[PDB]
Amino acid sequence: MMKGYILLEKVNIENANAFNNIIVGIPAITSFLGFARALERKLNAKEIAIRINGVGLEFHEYELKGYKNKRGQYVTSCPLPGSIPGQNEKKLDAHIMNQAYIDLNMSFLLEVEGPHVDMSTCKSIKSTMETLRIAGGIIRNYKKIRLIDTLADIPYGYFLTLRQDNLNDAAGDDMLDKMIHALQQEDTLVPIAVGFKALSEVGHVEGQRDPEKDHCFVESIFSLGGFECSKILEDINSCLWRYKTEEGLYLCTII
Amino acid sequence: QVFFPVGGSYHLLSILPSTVLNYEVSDRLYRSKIPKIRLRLLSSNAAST
RNA sequence: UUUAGAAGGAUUGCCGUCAGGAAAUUAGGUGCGCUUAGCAGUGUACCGCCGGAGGCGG
DNA sequence: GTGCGGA
DNA sequence: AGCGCACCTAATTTCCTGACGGCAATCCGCAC
Repeated sequence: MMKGYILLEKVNIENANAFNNIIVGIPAITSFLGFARALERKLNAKEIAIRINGVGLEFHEYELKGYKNKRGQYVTSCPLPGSIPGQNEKKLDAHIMNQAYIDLNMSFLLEVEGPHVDMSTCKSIKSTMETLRIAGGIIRNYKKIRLIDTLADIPYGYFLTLRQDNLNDAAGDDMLDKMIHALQQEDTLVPIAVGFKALSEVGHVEGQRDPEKDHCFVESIFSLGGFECSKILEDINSCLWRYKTEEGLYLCTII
Repeated sequence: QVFFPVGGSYHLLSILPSTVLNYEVSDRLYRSKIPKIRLRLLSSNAAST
């Protein structure tokens, strides 16, 4: 075919990152699209031409590593540090930095467009989803990889959508006051990270991961989001995240 | 350092965290009733470094 | 090609002694359940016969 | 291998 | 089948302990 939709159903991830400098919780959206782009790059070296241009994120259960106190607050845990490269590397006790970890069960909805979208493509995805990670976390098991046609085959769960209107339209002098007041009015919204902004100009520095590409120093940007059930969803395009790149801005938006 | 797709190719992005925003969020959440988590992981000698 | 890549929290323990819940009460008046109908797969699987398990007569 | 500097 | 009430109301008082104590260890890069 050409266009199509593939479901990755009930994926268990253990130990994914949950810290983005102001937020402890759901991982950033860039990692969830990075899983899809890594799946595309490994499928295109096995000579199965495909292109993923949209991801849907459905949440079925979660757990945060730690415990909940009597007062109702969350205290997080960390693994014991081992040996970290640097000056104090031959010592027996290392240092403790800032970290958080989460466990998730999720289902992914991928929009693929290639020369052939059949069940052999689903088998090729099944033989490739056992070498990748999701957000720095290992994949323990999955149920099935299948093709969907309509909005009645999608299992029960809750999707994550972008709500930027409820932020730009609230009361306050600055954006952080807008976020705090918008979270006090509606109590079903969460703050999320949605990409990066630029702090420098494109060039070549010294000390890069890949020394033959273009670099730019960046800072993360944050927004608002909320949850909507599968049975109350209108279209299958109002839950699909995509990459968008302006000049100086690296974003993920549903639009 | 991470890679980001820009138009058929990729760009390498190195992320620097914000200190001024962290101070600002922690003061404004101290007198609010929205959900919050306190992270207790750095020592005095680590913060000085 | 994912704020990428890495990680042993661990050993030990005496919560205890005492105690009066208690006095009073008005749940009450009404009420149309009601049309229709065939219980069984045959109602059981009986005498023998060859023949070292598998068969055949009435 | 030493001591340092602050919250 | 096709239904499954209308009205009102749910008391008052006097209190709710004195003592002691709540761990030791380890988590710092860097100039010189």
